Parts: sequence; structure tokens; C-alpha cells
Amino acid sequence: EVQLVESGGGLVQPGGSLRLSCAASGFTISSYSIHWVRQAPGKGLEWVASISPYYGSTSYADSVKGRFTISADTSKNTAYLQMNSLRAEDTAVYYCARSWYYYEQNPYWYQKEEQALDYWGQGTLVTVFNQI
Amino acid sequence: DIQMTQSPSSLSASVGDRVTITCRASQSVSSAVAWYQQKPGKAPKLLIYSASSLYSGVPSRFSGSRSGTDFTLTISSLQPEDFATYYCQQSVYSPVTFGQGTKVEIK
Amino acid sequence: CEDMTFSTWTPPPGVHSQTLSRFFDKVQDLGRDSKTSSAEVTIQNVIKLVDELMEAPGDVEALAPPVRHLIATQLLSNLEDIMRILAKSLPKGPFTYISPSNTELTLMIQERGDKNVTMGQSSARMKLNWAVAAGGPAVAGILSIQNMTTLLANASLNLHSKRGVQLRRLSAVNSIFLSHNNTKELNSPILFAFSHLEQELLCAFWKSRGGHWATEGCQVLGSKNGSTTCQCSHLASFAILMAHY
Repeated sequence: EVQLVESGGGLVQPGGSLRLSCAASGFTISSYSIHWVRQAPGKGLEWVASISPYYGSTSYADSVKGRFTISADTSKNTAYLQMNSLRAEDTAVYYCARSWYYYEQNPYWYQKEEQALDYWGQGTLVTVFNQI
Repeated sequence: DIQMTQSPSSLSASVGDRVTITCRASQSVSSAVAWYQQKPGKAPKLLIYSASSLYSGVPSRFSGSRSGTDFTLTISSLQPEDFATYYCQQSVYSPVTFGQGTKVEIK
Repeated sequence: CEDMTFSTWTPPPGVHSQTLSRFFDKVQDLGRDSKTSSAEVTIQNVIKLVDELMEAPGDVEALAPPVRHLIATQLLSNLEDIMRILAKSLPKGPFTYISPSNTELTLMIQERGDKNVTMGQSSARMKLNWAVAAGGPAVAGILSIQNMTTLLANASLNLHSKRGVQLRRLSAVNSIFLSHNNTKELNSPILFAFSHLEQELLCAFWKSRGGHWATEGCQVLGSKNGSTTCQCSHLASFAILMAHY
């Protein structure tokens, strides 16, 4: 079946670097977009980045465009997220989803660029600690 | 960016009661607004996409509609496993924006 | 509103069946218990009563095909009228209900305006501009009856444009209505997306033999994944049919 398993999260100091990995199984990432969605502890869902491996089509958020780098390797069928210069505002649970362009379902009813995250990951926790 | 405003951000209902959540949006997203449900400690699950289409496997008691920039999610009859937090999302214009979240609690 | 809401549900002169009569006595008692319970409960009871009549017909299946078609036409008209009257006294906003027999009803009661509106359920969805429902708050409803075989059997399809036809309904009988009664000259076209379907596929409605399937100007945009999208310029009881010649 379709599974997304994240990894690479953990404790980190502000100003450090941490790379997240999201392995995708049950499908080929070359036909969907792999969004990265974070959720601060006790807060709402927030977008972080996005990737379309067949097009490249790198896209990032506002408080993220400067440092995070999102990559997708078709050989391993996984998508990464090379977070850097981390701050205490980046402590959250990062999910990787699978954006689904459902235009081909009803091309006479939907628009070309409509998409929805149909299969989510499980969420890896990133902690940015200035002291322990 | 499009600010997705949601109401009432906290709802107390019971089993069988009809529950409606509103997600009025700034600017104008035509119909591409999707609804997710997140039980505590779990990843969200897509419920409705394009503001009216039910995703595969979702119970038929969930319905959605659009009235301009106002998008509503309605539950025909609430059930004990329907108490969770609901978000609305747009992907038309970057950045994609989520709703503040409406939490449904038992009475 | 004038306590004569249920007086129209009468069996037409000439017919004589012991199931239609009992169904109409049931709707009469429903009208009796309509000023007491709720507008949200009488509507569900009407839907359940229609489901009971459709699921287990008695000598209705022994009626002549013209009489059955006339019964179906009157039933759809009365259902539209009752739904309009009941929705006129509902809180503003969408109202959705799904009967145990999967009879799906959705409503949209809201103020007058020209805002694009998308509404519907699994069996039928609608993409209309609200400037056509206003014609008090406007109403827009979709009533999809899945099983309608006994009343709609041995019906004929007339295309009016242009020998043998082998009809086979592929979707539920989705009856569409708004507040304004003149529902055949809508200014802006409506977009429909019916489901359950899937040598031709047509979007046809029930036109008052006492009733026959008619196309009469409803462009079929296309069909895919067991769902046909039709663009229509009027409102009636639409249902996708296969027209094997």
C-alpha cells in the first residue's frame, strides 16, 4: 500500500543543521508533489516547502525560503528537506504529504492546477534547544 | 497571501447533531478548498477536496459547499469517532494556507 | 404555509390501487404530524415514506405503464413542491440528509446575490451562479432517488431533434429545483456532475403516456470514472441513460 515514513528529526541547537528524509513506498514520486507540512506543538498546520520531482518546481514558504532546501531523489524514491540555520521557531512536527492533482478525475469539472494532500506521512519531531 | 478565516474555532456537539464549520477566505479561491481532520497525536486525513467532492473511504455524512468565498463543511449526523480538529486548505496561490482549525468536542 | 401543503398528494382519478392509497393516507397523517414535530423532521419523514413506497410497491407494479409514468411525474412534482415549501422555513445555510435507502437531499438557503455557488453530494453536484436562484432567501435543492425502476419501467426516450431504443438508466433520478418556478429559461447555464454511471450516453430528464425521457437541450460535456458532466439550461429530474439502438 501507499506509505510515507519520515526520519532524520531530533534535537538540534539553534544555528545548526538537520536533514529530514521522507521515504515513499507503494507509488512513484515522479507523478505527485511531495509537500512538507509542519505543526508547532499545540498549534495549527503550516506549510514549509514543496517539490515536483519531474518538473523540479521548488517552492518554499516565507520564513523558510532563505535556508531550507528540499530535494527528491528518484533513484531512492525519497524526498529530503535540508533544514539549516535553525531557530527556536522551527520546533514542530514535520509531515510529508503527497499532493494529488485530481484534475484528471473530471477534466470537465476540475481546474488544471487543483491539488490536495491525500496521503500524509506520520510526522517527525524536530526540537531546537538552546540549553538542555 | 490568502488568509483562511475559520469559525467557530471550537464547537461542542452531541451524537446525531448536524455540525457546520465555515472557512470564509480572503481574495477569491474559486472552488479548490480541501478539508482535513486531525485527531490528537495523529496525522491529518483528507476528507473533502474541491469543496464538494468526498475522498475515497470517507463516510457519506460529510458534505461541503461553496458560496463565493465562503466554504462550509457539514456533517449530517455526528458520530463518536467524528470528534477531532478540522482544517481547510487552499493550493491555488502560493503559499498554500491552512485554516486556524475548528475543534469539535462532545457535549 | 397555508396548512394546505399536503393536499396535493392525491391519487389521480381513474387509478385504483391499495398501495398508492395507503401511501397517500400516510402522507396525510404526516401532514397532520407536521405542525408539531419540526420542518427538519417532516422532510426526513417524507423522504422515508417515498423510500417505503418505492422499495416495496404492491399492485403499483400491476398498473399500466402510462399510469405508472403519470404517478412518477406527479410524485416528482409534489416532491419538488414540498421540498421548496419546507426549505422556505429552514435556517440559512446548507442542509444535507441521506436516507437509509441512500436517497440524498441537499439544500442551500441563503440571501439573494450573484456569487458562484458549488453544492451537492455523492450522487449529484451542482455549479450554479446564484443570480438564477433568486428569481426572501433563495433555495437550491438536489433530490437524488436511487431506485426508481418500478415507476419508470417501460418508458420511452424522445430526442425531439433526430428507430429502436434500449433504455437503461445509469444514475439516480436527480431532481433539481430553485425558488423561482420558471425553471426552463435559466439565464446562466448550470453545470452538473452525476455519478453511479458506467451505444451512447445521454443526459435526459423526465418530461410530462404521462411521461417520457427527453433530452431537449442538455449538452453532455463528457463521461469519465463513472461520472458524467452535463451542462443544462433548465431544471428537471435528470438521469443519465444509455441509448443502445
